[PDB]
Amino acid sequence: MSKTSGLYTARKLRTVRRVNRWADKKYRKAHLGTWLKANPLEGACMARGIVTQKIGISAKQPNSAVRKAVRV
Amino acid sequence: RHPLRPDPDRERRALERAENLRKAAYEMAENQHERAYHKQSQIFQGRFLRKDNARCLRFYKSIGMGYHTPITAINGTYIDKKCPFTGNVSIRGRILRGVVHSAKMQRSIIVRRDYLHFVQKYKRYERRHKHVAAHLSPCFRVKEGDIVTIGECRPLSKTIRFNVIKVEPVSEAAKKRFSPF
Ligand SMILES: [K+]
Ligand SMILES: [K+]
Ligand SMILES: [K+]
Ligand SMILES: [K+]
Ligand SMILES: [K+]
Ligand SMILES: [K+]
Ligand SMILES: [K+]
Ligand SMILES: [K+]
Ligand SMILES: [K+]
Ligand SMILES: [K+]
Ligand SMILES: [K+]
Ligand SMILES: [K+]
Repeated sequence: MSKTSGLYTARKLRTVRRVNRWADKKYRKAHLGTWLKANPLEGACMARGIVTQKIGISAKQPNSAVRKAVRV
Repeated sequence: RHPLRPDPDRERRALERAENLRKAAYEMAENQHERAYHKQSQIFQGRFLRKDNARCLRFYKSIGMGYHTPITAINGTYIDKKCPFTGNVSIRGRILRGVVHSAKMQRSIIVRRDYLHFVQKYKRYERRHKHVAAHLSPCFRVKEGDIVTIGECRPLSKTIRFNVIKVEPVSEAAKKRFSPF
């Protein structure tokens, strides 16, 4: 039946779901813990810092512009 | 106790179990490998010198709950302070049944209890088991697979809180099944 049935298979049905849950990129990003470590804001809405420089950044292929930004 | 003692005429002869217990007691005195002399606390040890027979030489009791004393305990020669029939403990609390998982310890066995656990999300069950340590009096002998009934007592060691009070034999070389009961 491509999935196990039977009145005494709750343990298997739970193990399969626990294992295959990690295959989703959304769940893995939000639950693994590496993104929390690598996040510059450390899981916060906002953060304060001091400006170290002023810069201009080229746009991508179909557009043409110089966007204005700051290294913080 | 309304009725009083019907009449067999071999009773006093059949109390030769007195000399039986007496010579067992005198054999315990000769096994000089032991360090302590083992005896029941309910029994004087001056009753053995006497000859008029007028006083009992072994102590036993009933445990209640419709569980009768085995004759192997009444006519045995062993000493066990943890035996529920001839020792110094009592049965109260929960009474359970299980199967003998292991009988490798000294007057102690492991019992395997089986049960089901319902998981509602999946609408199904899983089979679960636990192990319980119990004390084994010499008045029973068991092997792996036999059904036993055990009853709760006071703490007796780091892991034991139960005592074997009934045995249902199971033949060797039979298919082992879940067998919850
Ligand atoms: K499929
Ligand atoms: K499927
Ligand atoms: K499957
Ligand atoms: K089934
Ligand atoms: K799956
Ligand atoms: K005893
Ligand atoms: K059950
Ligand atoms: K359960
Ligand atoms: K199961
Ligand atoms: K102990
Ligand atoms: K112990
Ligand atoms: K099974």
